[PDB]
Amino acid sequence: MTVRKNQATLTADEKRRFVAAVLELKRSGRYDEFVRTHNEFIMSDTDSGERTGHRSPSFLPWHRRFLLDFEQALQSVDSSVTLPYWDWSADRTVRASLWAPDFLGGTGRSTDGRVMDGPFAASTGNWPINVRVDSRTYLRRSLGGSVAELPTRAEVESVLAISAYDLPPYNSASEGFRNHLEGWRGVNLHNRVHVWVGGQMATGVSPNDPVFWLHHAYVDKLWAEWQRRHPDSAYVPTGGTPDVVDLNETMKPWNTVRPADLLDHTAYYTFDALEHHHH
Amino acid sequence: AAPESFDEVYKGRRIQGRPAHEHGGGYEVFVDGVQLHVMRNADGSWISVVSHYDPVPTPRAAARAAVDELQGAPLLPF
Ligand SMILES: [O-][O-]
Ligand SMILES: [Cu+2]
Ligand SMILES: [Cu+2]
Ligand SMILES: [Cu+2]
Ligand SMILES: [Cu+2]
Repeated sequence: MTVRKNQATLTADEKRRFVAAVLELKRSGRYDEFVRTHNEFIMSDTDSGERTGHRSPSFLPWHRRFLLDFEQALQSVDSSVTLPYWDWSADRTVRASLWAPDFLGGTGRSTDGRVMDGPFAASTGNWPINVRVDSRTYLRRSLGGSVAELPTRAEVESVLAISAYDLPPYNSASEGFRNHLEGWRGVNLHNRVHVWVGGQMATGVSPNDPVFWLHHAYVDKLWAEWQRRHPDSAYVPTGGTPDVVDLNETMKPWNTVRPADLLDHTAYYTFDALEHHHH
Repeated sequence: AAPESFDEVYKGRRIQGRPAHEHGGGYEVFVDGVQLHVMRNADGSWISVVSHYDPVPTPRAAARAAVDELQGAPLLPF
C-alpha cells in the first residue's frame, strides 16, 4: 500500500496533508539537511573522478533512495502522505494544477523571480531558504523562462526505447538510457525540467523547491517504465569499475544499500498506474 | 589543459577566473571576491552550482550565467 500518485490526481485533502507534512519537516529543521546533502553530491560528483548521485549509472538508484528517505520523513509526520509525481510531459503549462495556490504556488514575479502565492511563498513566513548559494532567502521560480518547453511524451518515449541502461564511460558523455533520461546528451529530459522551473530548481540546492521531489518521483517512475519495456536489460556496470558504483557496491552516503537493493521499487511502493510489460 | 584566466566587470560585478564538500577542482571562479563552485563536463562545457543543469562553453560563460542568476545579490561562499 504505499502508492505514489500523479500530482494532477490528488484530492484536496491529499494536497493539504502533503503540504502540511513538508512545512513541518521544514519547521523542525529536518528538511534543510536534504538540501545540503544534495548540494554536496552535486558539487562532488565529477565526470573524471568519483561520481555517485549524478552523471553516473547510480543517478537513478541514488535518487530512488534519497526520495525514500524523504518520503519516510514525511510519513513520520503524517503516515498517510506519499510522494506524488509530476508528469511534466502531460502537465506542461504554467496553468497546471500543480502550480495553483493550494499546492505548490506559481511562477515568480518578473523582477526578482520571487514566488508570490501558495504555501511556500516567502511572505507566509513558513519557507525560509537557508541552505543556499545565491544569498537571497525567498523561493524563486521562472517557469518557462530559461527554456521554452518541457519534454513531450514523444521525446520521453524515444528515451524509454533505448535498451542499454548505461554505457562506458558511465558519465555525462555516455550514450544509453540513464544519460538520456538525466539529460546531458540528447533531447534532454531531467536536466531540462530543472532549467524550465528556474529559481533554486536550476541550482545544486534544487531541493529547496518542493517540486524537486515531484520531478524526481516522475524520473523514478520513468526508470520503472524503462524496466517494464526492457525486462531483459539491467543495471550496469556489474563489477570492478573505478569511481562508479557497480551493481552490488554500496552507495554513499548510506553505505548500507546497493543499486541491486533498489532496482525493484515494489519492495517499497507502487504507482497509481504503471503499464505492464508488452508489445 | 586549463582554460586561460580572465578578469572583467560584467553587469556591475567583478568576475575572475583562474586555473587552480565539493570536487577537488582545477579552475576557480570568483564573483566580487567570493568563490563560486564551477565544474567542467567531459565534453569540455562548464556549469556552476547556481546553474548546474545548463552547460555553457567556458568558465567565463559560467561566471556570467551566475551573475545573471544572482540579479545583484551577493554570493555566499561554499
Ligand atoms: O539532479 O537533481
Ligand atoms: Cu540530485
Ligand atoms: Cu534533479
Ligand atoms: Cu517481452
Ligand atoms: Cu569542487
